[PDB]
Order: sequence, then structure tokens, then C-alpha cells
Amino acid sequence: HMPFEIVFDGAKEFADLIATASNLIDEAAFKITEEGVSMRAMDPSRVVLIDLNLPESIFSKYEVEEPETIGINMDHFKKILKRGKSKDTLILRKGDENFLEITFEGTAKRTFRLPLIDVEELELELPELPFTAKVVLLGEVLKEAIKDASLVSDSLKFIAKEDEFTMKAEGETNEVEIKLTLEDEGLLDLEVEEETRSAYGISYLADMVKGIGKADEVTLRFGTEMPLQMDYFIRDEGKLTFLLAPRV
Amino acid sequence: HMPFEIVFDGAKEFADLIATASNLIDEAAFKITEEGVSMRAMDPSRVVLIDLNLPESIFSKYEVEEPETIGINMDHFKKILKRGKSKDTLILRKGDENFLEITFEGTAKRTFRLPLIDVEELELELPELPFTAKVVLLGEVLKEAIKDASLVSDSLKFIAKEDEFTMKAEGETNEVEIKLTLEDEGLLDLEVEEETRSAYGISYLADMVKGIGKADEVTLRFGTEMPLQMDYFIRDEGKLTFLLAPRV
Amino acid sequence: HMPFEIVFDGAKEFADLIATASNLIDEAAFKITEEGVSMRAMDPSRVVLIDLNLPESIFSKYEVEEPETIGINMDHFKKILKRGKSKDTLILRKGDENFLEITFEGTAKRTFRLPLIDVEELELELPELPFTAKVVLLGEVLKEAIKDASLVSDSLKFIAKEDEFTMKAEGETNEVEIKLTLEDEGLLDLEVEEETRSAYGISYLADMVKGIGKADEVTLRFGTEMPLQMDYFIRDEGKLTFLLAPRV
Repeated sequence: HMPFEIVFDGAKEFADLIATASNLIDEAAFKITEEGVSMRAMDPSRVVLIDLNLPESIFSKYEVEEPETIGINMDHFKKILKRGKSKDTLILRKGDENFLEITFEGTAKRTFRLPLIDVEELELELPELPFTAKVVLLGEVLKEAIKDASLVSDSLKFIAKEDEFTMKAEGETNEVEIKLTLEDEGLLDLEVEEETRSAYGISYLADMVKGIGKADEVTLRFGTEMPLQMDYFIRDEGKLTFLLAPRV
Repeated sequence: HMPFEIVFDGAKEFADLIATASNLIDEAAFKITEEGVSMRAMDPSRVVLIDLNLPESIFSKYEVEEPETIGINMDHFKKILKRGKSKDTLILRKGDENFLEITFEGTAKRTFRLPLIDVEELELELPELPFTAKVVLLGEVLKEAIKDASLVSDSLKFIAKEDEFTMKAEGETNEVEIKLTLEDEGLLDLEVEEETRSAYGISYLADMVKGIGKADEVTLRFGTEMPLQMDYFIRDEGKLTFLLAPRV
Repeated sequence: HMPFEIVFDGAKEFADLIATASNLIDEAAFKITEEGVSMRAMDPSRVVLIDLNLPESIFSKYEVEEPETIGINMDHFKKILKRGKSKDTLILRKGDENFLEITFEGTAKRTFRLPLIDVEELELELPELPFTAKVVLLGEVLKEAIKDASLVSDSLKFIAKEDEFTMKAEGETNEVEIKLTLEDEGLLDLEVEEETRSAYGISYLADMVKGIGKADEVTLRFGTEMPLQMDYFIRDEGKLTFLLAPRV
């Protein structure tokens, strides 16, 4: 197999990015091409599809001789990456053998070897879906709304109308409603083709947003009785996309 | 029943204030008048009386049509209020029905409904007591002294003399003494009619001071073999008062 | 027995210093002389020798009438010292009786009495050893390397050569190597008489470095199949020295 070397400036930031996907994933196949790094995986229950796209442009050095796929234990990967410091340079290197060499370069050079595994590749595509509502909002609003809703229920209803986006949860001894309009600082964009209603499991939503930053811009696309697509951008050009099955 | 709307700027600060009283209280009757909000309660053991007085002046909007009392599960109340952000506006609103509508207004509008309960009203008054000692001290000194004393004992002796205030705890394998004079930065005022000695349970004192700030000014009034009155001010005009039975 | 009074400006810093030695020690004899305070102890397994030397020069007041030794329960000592604030003045005073009076002077005067104990004095000396390698490195590199290695193994190999210092750990499903050269910011000095290799137990190393600061300069001296000497300086003139038996 052909070697590669991939270098990312800011090892802690890369660890943070991986930790977001790791919240739902135990293991994943990483497709390494000359265009960038991609990872498409499902959580163990098959409710959430994760797609992480890291173009060559976000890496300070990118040397990929031929496209290849590697399998990674995501919890082992995250344990090693968590050792990286904020100003470390991260080097991901594969030689001829079946392990990933992970180097942090900073005040010292620290090199871990991570055994590569084989990950069953389900044929996963990200199909186009007839979403009728798009919402762009601040991470902090999304994160707090999911925490708010968890105080009352295990499911969160998403309601998009022309002028307002509402997330509402109801339980026996409580009720919570989070409302956004374009007058609100938390709502950056709202495009609604038609009144759209769908509900989503809070346990999955919590794991999806756990690593998202309070100042991150999160795009939500959904439809009535349809999955929720949730994405935010990494270093402008990278993209993390979640696709979440509705609660029906 | 008549509706009301009460608005407080700084929702996290209001949550912090409630959490102080919640440390000893499971449930409480809130008396809502045109003059302000008051709450008088005892801890489950009847050792501590809590009195919280929030005048209309500390609220940015105060619309109370007729005086009424509402009962609140304090742990449920604190769980909701803990969701408020530091720059959220807090709205407490009662309509015709038997629930409190709690709204945080900031980057988004988030509305919780809290069921109102019935709280048995003991006839609680705050009687005047012939205290012989008044002490004003920095919260940090009070908080640290109670923590210091807990290393050695379950009771803390308070000793006030003309020129010095001493808090002393004694155990078998330790002893601790905290001493203040007006030369000390921690002691803001000391008024002693006569030498005054009393002891107080550390477990109650710890719960009383847990939420007090290190820079808060705490007034202590006590007497020999008499209860301890402990108060500090909220937004200059609000007042939290504890009355603690002596250890005899 | 003769009284003494020893005063240290910055009580939290003194607590931090004691906590470093306390990580391996349950009890210790402190030798109090006119020259300073010294403490030599072994951990319960006799794998680590600790030597703490605090010259009179680091104390703001130092009144020792005659040399004497006192025994101290280190966990009780650390519990009291942890109550000191960063800007507290610390007073250690012994009167005629068999207890240490520990005073924090700041916003208030707080005085603890700590019973002195008798500590069996093993005849402990710090012998000169024919070390062949000296390494000066930043605490953060040492601390992170030990944490890195603990991800893969229970022992850490130290390898010093003319131009590079390597710490390497190997396990079944992982491997880690931390490498320093004088080009690296983490390596302040490297003096190697000959190629030097030795291994050390990570559990002991972790407890030795737990309290060391990320910006502290740590000197390591070791030899092949020889103990590791690890020291760093306290207020320029104080010294904490660990001597760690090799893993053979």
C-alpha cells in the first residue's frame, strides 16, 4: 500500500473535531484521496449518519500518493489525539505497514502508533432529500435548546414557519418552547418553503451537538416526517454533516 | 386569580440568588405584592428560618394587579432557572391558570412552564431579638472560617468582644481559631454591646453561606445562647436573611 | 524543647510545594535548623527517596533557637495548608508543647494546631552516584510524556545520547516515543557522558511529577540500570529532589 503524510496545524483543534463524530461512532473508515479526507459512518443503532469532509486545503502539508481507505477505532484515535496541545503540529503518516503514525510536533516531538483496523463498509451515500425548511442558528441556541428540552422530554419537535423557527418539548410535569425569529441574534437565516414539522430524539441530538461550539454557525435542513440534516463548517472548507432519522 | 408579570435583568444572577435559599429549602410560598416579592420558609428540621425580600425596585418591569401567594417546588424552580444565561432577561408571568411561565429572553426566547403547588404556610414571623453583637464581614472570611472549622468539628463557636470577633472550633485531633479585628480587611464593622458567646451547627452554616459571594458583605447579629441572624443584600435593595437556632 | 517561628509569604505556594512531596509520602520528619528546613523520606514501598530543602533565605522571618526534628502526618499537614490563600502569610510556630501552630494571616488571622507525631528515622542519605546523563527539560514535556506513556505501558524507558533524549514506552496495542533535541524548546540542556539507557515505573513517575509546574525547569540525572534523580528548584534556593529506583 502507498504511504501518505497529512499535516494539520493545531492538534487540539483536530482532536476537538474528531471528538464530535466520535460521540456517536465507535469505528470508521477514512477515505484518503488527493482531494482530502472523508469519513462516512452510522451510529450503532443506524439512526444517525455522520459525514466528515476534510479537504486538502485545510492541511498545511498533504502528500497522498494513491487513494486508499483505512479503518480506525475511534475511541483509541480520540484518546491519542487528546494528548495533542493547542499549538502542536499534528502529523498523520502511514508507511508501508498497517498502522497510523500520529506525531505531535511542538516543544517536543511525540509519536504514537495506532493499529489500523478493518471497518465493514456499508454502502453509505448522502442522498438528496426534499427538505422544506432551512435554519441557520448559533450553536449556543441549538445546544441550550436541546438541554432545555431534556428537562421535560425525550423528544424535541422542530417547527419552521415563514417567520419563526420553534423547538418545543412537552412532558407531564413541564413544558418548554424555544422560539427564534430573524429579529433574534440566535437566528442567522431562515428559509421555509412551507410549514414544516418534525420531531427528533433528544438523546441523539445531544450527542450530535455536544462538541459544537457556542459561536459555531449550524445549518439545519429538515422536512415534515423527514430526517434532520445538521452541518457546520471546519476551517471554512471542512464540513461535518449529521443526518438524523425522525421520531415517528 | 389575577395575572402578574415580573421582569429581572440578568437571569443567571436571579438563579444564583434563588439557589442560596434553595440550599436549605425544598418548597416555599412566594408572596407577590405591589411592593415586591417575599418568601419566608423553614428548613425541614425547623432550625433555620429563611426570609428573602425582593422589592419592586430591583425588577425592570413589575406588574402585579392584586396581592397573591404561590407555592413553588424549589428544586424544580432552581433546575429551570439554572438554564438562564447571564445576559438573559428573565420573565416570570402568571396567567389565569395554575402555573408559572418562566421566560429567558436573549439570543432566543425560551419559555418553561412550572406547575404551581400548594405550600403549607406555617405562621412565620421574623421577631425582634435582643442581639448583643453585630458583625459585618467579607463573605470570603465567613465562608473560609466555616470550611476551616469543618476540618475539626461539627460546631462553630462565635465570640464577640469590644475589639475582636472570634470564630473557634475544637475537636480531638485538631483546633481552629479565626480572629478578626477592625485592623483586618475582612472585618467591615463590629458593634458589641457586651461580651457575646454562642455556638452554631457547621452543617447548617455551610448550607447558609454556600451561595454567598466572596466579596459580599455579610451582617451577623447574635447574642449569648441566642439565634444567629445572617443577612446580605441583593442589588442593594433586596435582602436574604437567615435565622439560625443556636447549638445548646 | 526550644520554640521556633518560621514565616513564608504566599501560603498557597507553600501548600503546593508540600503537596508535591505528599504525593508519595504519608509521614515525614522535618529537620529544623538555623540554616533552613529539610525533609528526607521514602515512599511506603522504598522505591522513591524524597529530599526537600528549604533554606532560611526563602522565608520572610526565620527564628530557630536550636536544631530540632519534628514528625508530621503529611496528609493532615496538607489538609490544613490547603486552606491557605495565595496572598496569606503562613506562620509555622512551635511553642513548648508538642504541636505545630499553623497561622494564615491575610484578610483574617486563622490558626490551626497540628499534633506533632514521632516518625521513625531511617538513616537516609543522598549518596553521590556515577550518573552518565543529565537532562534539563520543561515540566510540561516531562508531565505530558509520562501521561503519553501511561496510555501504552507501565514503564518508561529513558534514552540519552549525545544529541537527543528519548523517552519511549511500548505495549501490545500501542507505542509512544517522546524525543527531544537542543533544537526543541522543551530541552534546556543535555549533557551525556555516554549512551545511557534506563527504565522507570510510570506509576511512581506520575506521582513525582503531579505537582510540578508546566513552566518549571526539571533536571534529570540518570545512568544505565541506575536510579533517576529528579529535582527542581523552589524560590530559586529551595530544592525538591526525588531519587527513583530503576525498573530492572
